[PDB]
Amino acid sequence: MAELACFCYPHLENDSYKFIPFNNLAIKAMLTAKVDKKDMDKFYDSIIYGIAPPPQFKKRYNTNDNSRGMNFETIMFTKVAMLICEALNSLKVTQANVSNVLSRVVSIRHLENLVIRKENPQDILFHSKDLLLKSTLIAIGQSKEIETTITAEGGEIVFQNAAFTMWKLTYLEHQLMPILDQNFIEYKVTLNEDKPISDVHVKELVAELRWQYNKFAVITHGKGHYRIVKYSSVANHADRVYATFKSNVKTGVNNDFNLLDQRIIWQNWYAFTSSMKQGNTLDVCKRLLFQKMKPEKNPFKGLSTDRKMDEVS
Amino acid sequence: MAELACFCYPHLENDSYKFIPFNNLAIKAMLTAKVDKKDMDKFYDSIIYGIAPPPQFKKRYNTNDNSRGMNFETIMFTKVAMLICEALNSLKVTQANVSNVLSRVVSIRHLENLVIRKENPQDILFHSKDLLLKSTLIAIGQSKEIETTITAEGGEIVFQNAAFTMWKLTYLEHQLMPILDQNFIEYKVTLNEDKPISDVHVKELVAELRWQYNKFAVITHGKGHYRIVKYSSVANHADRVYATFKSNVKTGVNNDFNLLDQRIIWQNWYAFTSSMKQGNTLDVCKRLLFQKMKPEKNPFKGLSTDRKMDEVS
Amino acid sequence: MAELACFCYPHLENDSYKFIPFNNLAIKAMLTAKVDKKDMDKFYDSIIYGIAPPPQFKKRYNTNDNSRGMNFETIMFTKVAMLICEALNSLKVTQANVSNVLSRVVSIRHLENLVIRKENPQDILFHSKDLLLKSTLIAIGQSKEIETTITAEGGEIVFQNAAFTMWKLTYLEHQLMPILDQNFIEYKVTLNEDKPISDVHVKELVAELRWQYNKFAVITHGKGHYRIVKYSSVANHADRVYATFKSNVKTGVNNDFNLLDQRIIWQNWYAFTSSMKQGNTLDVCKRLLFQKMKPEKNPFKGLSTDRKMDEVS
Amino acid sequence: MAELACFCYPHLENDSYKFIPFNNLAIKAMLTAKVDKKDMDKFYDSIIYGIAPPPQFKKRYNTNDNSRGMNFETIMFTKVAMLICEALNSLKVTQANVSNVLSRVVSIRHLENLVIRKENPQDILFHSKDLLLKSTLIAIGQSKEIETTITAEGGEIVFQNAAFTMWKLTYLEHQLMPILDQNFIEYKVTLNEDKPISDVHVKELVAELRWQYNKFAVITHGKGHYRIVKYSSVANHADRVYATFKSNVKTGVNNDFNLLDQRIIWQNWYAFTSSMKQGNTLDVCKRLLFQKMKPEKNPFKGLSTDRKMDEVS
Amino acid sequence: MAELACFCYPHLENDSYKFIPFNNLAIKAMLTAKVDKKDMDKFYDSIIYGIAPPPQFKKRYNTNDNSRGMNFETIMFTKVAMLICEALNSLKVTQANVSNVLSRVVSIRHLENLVIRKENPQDILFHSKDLLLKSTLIAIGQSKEIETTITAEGGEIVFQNAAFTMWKLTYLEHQLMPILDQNFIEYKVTLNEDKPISDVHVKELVAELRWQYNKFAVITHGKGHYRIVKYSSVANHADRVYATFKSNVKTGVNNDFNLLDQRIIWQNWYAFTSSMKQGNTLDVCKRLLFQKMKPEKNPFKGLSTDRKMDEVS
Amino acid sequence: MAELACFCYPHLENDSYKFIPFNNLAIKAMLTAKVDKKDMDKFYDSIIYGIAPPPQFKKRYNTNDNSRGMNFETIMFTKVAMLICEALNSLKVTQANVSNVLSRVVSIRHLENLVIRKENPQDILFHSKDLLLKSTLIAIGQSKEIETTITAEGGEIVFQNAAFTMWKLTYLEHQLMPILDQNFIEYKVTLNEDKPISDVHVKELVAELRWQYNKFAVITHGKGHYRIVKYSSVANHADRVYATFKSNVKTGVNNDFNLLDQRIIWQNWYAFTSSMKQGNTLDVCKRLLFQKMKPEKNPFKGLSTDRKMDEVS
Repeated sequence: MAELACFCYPHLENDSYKFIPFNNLAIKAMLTAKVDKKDMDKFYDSIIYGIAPPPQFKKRYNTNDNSRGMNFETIMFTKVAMLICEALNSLKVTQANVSNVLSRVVSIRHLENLVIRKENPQDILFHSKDLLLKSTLIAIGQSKEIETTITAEGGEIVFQNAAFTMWKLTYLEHQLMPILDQNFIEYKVTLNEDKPISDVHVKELVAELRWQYNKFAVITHGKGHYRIVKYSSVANHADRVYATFKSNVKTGVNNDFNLLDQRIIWQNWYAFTSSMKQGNTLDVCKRLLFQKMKPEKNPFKGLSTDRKMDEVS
Repeated sequence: MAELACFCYPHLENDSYKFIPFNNLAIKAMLTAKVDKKDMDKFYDSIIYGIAPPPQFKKRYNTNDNSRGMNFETIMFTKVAMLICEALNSLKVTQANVSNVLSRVVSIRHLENLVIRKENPQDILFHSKDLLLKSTLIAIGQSKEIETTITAEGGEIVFQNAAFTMWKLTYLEHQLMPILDQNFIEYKVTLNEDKPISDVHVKELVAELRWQYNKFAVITHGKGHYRIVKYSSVANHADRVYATFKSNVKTGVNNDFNLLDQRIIWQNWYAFTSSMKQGNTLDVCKRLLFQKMKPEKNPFKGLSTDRKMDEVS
Repeated sequence: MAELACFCYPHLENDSYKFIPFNNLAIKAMLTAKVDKKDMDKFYDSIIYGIAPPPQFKKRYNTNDNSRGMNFETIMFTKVAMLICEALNSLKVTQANVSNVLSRVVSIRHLENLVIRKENPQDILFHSKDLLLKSTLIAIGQSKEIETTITAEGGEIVFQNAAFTMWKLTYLEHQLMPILDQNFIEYKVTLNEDKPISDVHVKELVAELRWQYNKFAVITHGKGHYRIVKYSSVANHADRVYATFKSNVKTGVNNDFNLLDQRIIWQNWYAFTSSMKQGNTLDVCKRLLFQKMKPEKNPFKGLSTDRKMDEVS
Repeated sequence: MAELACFCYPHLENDSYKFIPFNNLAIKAMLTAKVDKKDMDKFYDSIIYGIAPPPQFKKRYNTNDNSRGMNFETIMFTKVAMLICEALNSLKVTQANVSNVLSRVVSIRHLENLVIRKENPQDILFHSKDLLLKSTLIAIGQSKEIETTITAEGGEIVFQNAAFTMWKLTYLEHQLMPILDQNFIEYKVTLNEDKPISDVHVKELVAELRWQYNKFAVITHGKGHYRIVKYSSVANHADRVYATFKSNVKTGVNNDFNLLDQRIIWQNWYAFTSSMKQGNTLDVCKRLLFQKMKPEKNPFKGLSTDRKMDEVS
Repeated sequence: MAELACFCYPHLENDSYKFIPFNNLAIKAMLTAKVDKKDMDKFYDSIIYGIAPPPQFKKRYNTNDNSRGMNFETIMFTKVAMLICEALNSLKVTQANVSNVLSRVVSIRHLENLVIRKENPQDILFHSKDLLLKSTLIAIGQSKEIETTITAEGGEIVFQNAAFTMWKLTYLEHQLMPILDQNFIEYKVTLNEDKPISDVHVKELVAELRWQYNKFAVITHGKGHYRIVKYSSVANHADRVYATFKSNVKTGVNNDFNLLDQRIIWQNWYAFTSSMKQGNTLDVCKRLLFQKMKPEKNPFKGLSTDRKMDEVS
Repeated sequence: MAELACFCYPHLENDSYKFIPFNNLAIKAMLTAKVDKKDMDKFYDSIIYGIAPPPQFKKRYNTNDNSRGMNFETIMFTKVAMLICEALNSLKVTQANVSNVLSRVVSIRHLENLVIRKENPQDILFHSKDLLLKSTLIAIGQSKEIETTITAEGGEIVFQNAAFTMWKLTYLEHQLMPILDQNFIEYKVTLNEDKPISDVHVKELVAELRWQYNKFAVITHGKGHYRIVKYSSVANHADRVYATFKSNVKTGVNNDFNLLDQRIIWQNWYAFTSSMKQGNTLDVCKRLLFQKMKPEKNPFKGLSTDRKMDEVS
């Protein structure tokens, strides 16, 4: 969850910027360097191991006194760095742009998962370079396309339907930047196709979530996919999503928010999400998250009893 | 889940029957003995290791070709055997009785759990011999008293209320006769007191079951406690409980069946249980288990939303 | 012991059906899919890992709740799948046929053993692709040829003669679909050549079986080889073989049954086998298995004493 | 299989010989001592660890260059030594006797097995000191009584009948003096009572040996028990038993030889044994072991088929 | 220490005999084959693993009941077999010869050691194919040349001089056919050149043997090298060497015996060796081994004191 | 090899000095204390763990920067300290004496060995408190008696005779203060009795040393026992022994030097030892150690050949 400039540096060679991966030992030398305030934002030169990241990004790397960062000495760091370089290098980047592109903060977990997909012979990304790139560009925030099943970050499939695919996010097992809270459990449901979805398929997906995931809120962060988070967490996803919309106060931050099927999404989340998409203060939105309601609680009232009955037999 | 005569043999000494534990090596010799059909029901004499169980009970002991029995060579076997002997010996048994008493088929798991309770200094049974005996006599089917929290078989407490105590049955981890199916999960809820229970406490217990155990049926086997079994199993608990009632065709089998709070017990189970307690064929009862219904589904309609809401905050 | 459609799917490419192996992850996604009754018999499309087997074949794959199936996540699964594909692909299959061919239920153990033979440099199948194919086609039930030593499924050789080869079936050690009963012991004797066999060689083979395998029945399942099963099992081999003959009630099921040398085969089995090959009910046949007899017990009366005498010296 | 003087030394104290165990370190010092030919037969005095065995018995103790002896540094050595001392000390021995008693060569294995019986709470010898002594005195050759089940050396019971008990000799697992040949397998059948034995019981025992031990000769060494040795060994048991009878050329060697039930014992062994008990040269006896015969091969002709038939069902 | 026909079989192909290595599995099948006395001397045909050695050579292969043979299932067996094949194949062998050549009994240890030399990049044999062959042909007894340092079997160098090289034979650590006696210790001294050796160099070598190997006899088996065996063994080397000379009773057994420097060789061994080389009975020779003498005990009387003195300083 | 005041401190209680063991933690606190030059020779007071040794003895305890000392945190330290206290406490010590007694430098190895003897039930010291004390007082230098077999420091017996006992000093394996040089090998020969020794016994002992220990010098340090040190070490034993005699320049240092049997002791050592015992400078003595000689080299000329001959047979 760091800046792209934490994995590579721009090198205007052969008439265009080609991004290059950092050596961890170079990062390690940087971490011990005495730097002037005037250069904290510049790429560092260890002499022995090549260029290192801007000293200001110190907090992004785990050290003897920092567990809030990433494990840049792992093999995964190199992999993810290369994964990023391969993507940014296909985007003939221009001078005035390199800066912004690299300051783009992205999800390292999302990147580690794609590396896990592409290195596996069974996964489609292993064979399609084109697919791997669309997927990476989406994750690097350098693409208009929305993430779907085919280009999903990955994880374990625990439910698949003609219209959806549910993945279990394996964050606890990550090498680069793992979730440290062992109580962590999160899933996401991606659309297999953006075309219309029958009520039949929605119903199936709503049933699986009601029976196998009763203790999980069904929300979304605006992109085109559902996020299955436990209720003890929604409040924070709220703060987070709102703060991102809040950053709309920056032209170019064109933020189309897609509040998915109102029959799938959790009632309160639909509320909170719409008040926000309308222009209300965090407090107005937030309150709707806690105000108990009643309606829209029976979109497909009866799904629960059915699955249960099927089990009985 | 074998006969009491599988752990000990009667010895009319010092003017009364005192029960004695078997040595596993004696059982082992028995298992290799060539016996006459006329003696399959008699206690066996190895010469080296004392008396062994009746050769007819061969199927009750695991061997190179039997995993349906118990692990009599474990330490737990001796413990459970002693636990039984200590109980039967406090019941000055008479001749005409020894036979019946020992043929009483009992739950070995229930017995292993009590051994686990009594050997632990923190558990009340460790200190009260009287309590340990009431508990054992209940489990040995030689007592009128109903099992309650204080005298429960044991397990892990995953919920306790002013009126109830929910235990997780640790059968997978048993030494003597473990459940072999790794998919096994079962809990039971015992009453802390037999006195009246407020709607407040029932409501709490119904809420915990609806949120933390949504995929479990809330039934009972007639005694005074609830059994939290997963729906994919109720059908068999049905066959089982009915066959036991079926054995009512044997005077002395006075079978008072207690179908606990209708607001707690699963709807269908209340149905199935009552048709049986009324005198209907298995088929009549059974059918009610699968016939979807509607009412009595809202005893405390709203519990679910509440817990969820509490989580959100 | 599953259908061929459990390891691969047909792909009519480059003007003919070429069979392709499944990825286990694709099988894994299938296992979580919600499918319509109308498609249970169709090949499944995970999106990430290619085509998966027909959802109806769910029971064929071990899962958290199934030990009756196979271990498709093992390396052996891929090997066996490839082994099958290599064979079916040499059989330019036509449309109307692909269906039937793939529904052919076969012995996975037989296939795992051939993989074990072909991967070993010392074994002839390692060097002869032609031999490996004859062997595989025999095992896949897509060949008229009978299995002989040269094309045997494999195992450990515990006796070899000018005319026969006895193998110990290593089923307990299999990776894909192992026999779970640790009491399992089975051997098979294959003919090194189909030409005539002298009384000298038969006698040797009958002696070895009488001395080293006294507790084993010498039977056959109709193909051209002997099966050394322990007597506590013949009854089931009976049910099995008969049910297969029973399936003769399906033209095309041309079932020539070869009841091998009457001096080698177990007396009762010769009986039971002939009554069946004559057209009698299971019960008529079956009874002959238990009816003690006398004659044909001295084909080479004296073999026993000889071996014993040789040992004494 | 060494002299009793290899485990203890006589100490005429408190007006009678009381035998004392050796310390292994004392034995170890002895093994390095330079001794005069005149003292090779005398008890050795290390100074640090007490009395050691007569230097002539050097070959009886394993060393860096001897695996033909015993492992006197094991705990079992002390145990067996004590076991012997406890027995010899109950036999108020007189001067002229100590010498002979200690020169008595005995079976160490037989002694290690009794230690294994007496140390086990389940075994009768653990509780009866009287029984343990009868057993030990029998094994030490200082008793007229014959060894029976109750006083058997021990082992694993693999068959028990109203009249017999079959034990598997665990020699490979011994600590003191183990059989080194991993191909070793031997059993012995002891009589539970010396009273008459019905044909019913003999028949059962003969059936078990014919089915479960077809590759074993049923012989005896003259005492009152059967020895189940594999045929590849009888020849040596022959040499051995004969050489012992040969030592009859020493008054006091009163050797009553009991050639057990002629229907149980192996035909040839009955022959060989009787020729010897008659006064013939080894060669005359020996020859009968290899001369194939016919009769007395059907004592209970039919036992074999029966067991087999029982298996089939 | 088996026949060459224990590692390979002749194959007259491409107009000349080319020797081929056995597969261990083929040897394993052979070991279970029932063969006619008429074929015990013929090459065996397993069907699955190629040709196997002549069944008469059964005793040469370790099995569950033979530790006197070799470990043919090891990797070393294949290596040694190849090592032999590479050598015999450079010797365009003729029909009438193949038989004799293969019946040549050779030292497996000697062969395993050469494999150890040739596989090591530091050793000269690794680089010179010519050298490796001279060495192998010497060891296979198909060469007139005498073994010297350059072509030595190998081992650890524990002393090297301008004229000699002393090796420690690592037999205990061998994979194919290790010495089983853990008390085993043997060395050999090879000549670096066959040219004359000054008294200076002989003296050095005699000093090293007197100080560092005082407990070892300095003998020779007739070839051109010394063997440092402990005195507790000379007696057997005597029997052995004599029996070999004894086999002189077979023209073609041209046995030139080289009894090396009389100042180096042990006095008695020089005696025993010369009586033999003269034509005396074993008994005449043998006696000289035990008859204490005096002279020739001071070839370089004083060597001992010198080394000692050098140590003191 | 430290001062006695390194293991205990004097406590004049109950009217006499009773010595008490140090706690290692107290020693550890001492090692960190800042002490005045005026108190380096005084007993230290940690407050938490009792009295500690005089800070001047710092070098005697191993630390992160000292491997020249002992391992006072081991269990052996406490044992040895107690062993010393038990001995000094039986010596009702007076004021003016405590000081000198405790400053007595002694061999820690010698003490660790006695602990090893007394803790072993097989060793005589385990049973005789009187013997253990004589032994300890000898080792503590607070006794006139000479060390003999019965009171030897201990080790492994590798040779015992009617007159002597040879021990292998196990210094490498010590816990408290081990010899760090892995090349270390030393033995000592103690007299079993101080009475006269026949030429027979001396001869045996001289033979064993000449054959089994040819590379060892046979010397002595003045006490009544031989020390078998390798020649590469005598030079230092020389420096050492002389420096001790040198300390004769201190009345009370009554140093009777016993230069044992001149036929046993090494020639040069007898020389060097006598020149010293005569009053010559180190240089005069020393030179005799290197001057090669001739006579007295044949005390029992012929021993060597004999042992060798015995081996040959």
